[PDB]
Amino acid sequence: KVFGRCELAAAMKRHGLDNYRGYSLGNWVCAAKFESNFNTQATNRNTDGSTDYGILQINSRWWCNDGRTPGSRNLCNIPCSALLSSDITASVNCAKKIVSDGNGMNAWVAWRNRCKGTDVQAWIRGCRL
Repeated sequence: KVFGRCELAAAMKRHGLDNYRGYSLGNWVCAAKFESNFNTQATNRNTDGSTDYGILQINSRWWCNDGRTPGSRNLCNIPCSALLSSDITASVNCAKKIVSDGNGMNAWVAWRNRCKGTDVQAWIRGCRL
């Protein structure tokens, strides 16, 4: 599924992401825009044997198990295929774990390069919520 911006913002808000560990909702929507272009089926197969999965492009080395990646930690305790759902729950739950395991939003390269320092509120302006 390819989300709309406001539809994704509402879903993320329902799942508790606004102000999770001090990151406002627009940070999460921005990260998803630049990671996956809002596409829940996005996959990026890397040359290191890992793959980035889903709307938030969560990597298979540390976070989910795909059975093909060397050094797998599976810290979210899920198959990576759960991250390719039209429902965002598993991706949200694992993203909360990523920030709870000591990392901030810098874990997402696209957030650091394309969201940090910008008016992230623009991503939820006019919506819903």
